[PDB]
Amino acid sequence: KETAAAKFERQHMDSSTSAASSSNYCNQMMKSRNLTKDRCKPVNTFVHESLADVQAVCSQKNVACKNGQTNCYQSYSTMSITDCRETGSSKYPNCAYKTTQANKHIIVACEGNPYVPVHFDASV
Ligand SMILES: Nc1ncnc2c1ncn2[C@@H]1O[C@H](COP(=O)(O)OP(=O)(O)O)[C@@H](OP(=O)(O)O)[C@H]1O
Repeated sequence: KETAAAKFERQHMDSSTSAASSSNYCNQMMKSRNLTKDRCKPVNTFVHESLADVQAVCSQKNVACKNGQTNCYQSYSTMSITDCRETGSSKYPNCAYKTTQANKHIIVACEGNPYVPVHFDASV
């Protein structure tokens, strides 16, 4: 069964490209990472940094999670990310997304031993 750490990598890690490669990046990625299987996941963020760099965020700035839990951490440095947001014309199973590249600080929730990212909370 897929662990939460493995799910995070599948849903949010894309180290192959250092930025949103094209206007069609999200359309391709949301589908290939199985994020449009059950429904069109409305929003999702991909991180273009090494896995090591992202895991290290778990020992960075401790901040409150959107859900009230306190196991969230904010990256000290900005990181290259791509936000994928479902366009109004998108209709399951024909999910469609707008691809947006940015350099922001990421906030992830971490759990376990080793302490690793399991959820993407926000970017600021
Ligand atoms: N503080 C937190 N806020 C939100 N979710 C958290 C938090 N800490 C851990 N999680 C877990 O982070 C996981 C997030 O998985 P999702 O598939 O919902 O992806 P996403 O939130 O990264 O988009 C959930 O665990 P699961 O593997 O059992 O589904 C969720 O329970």
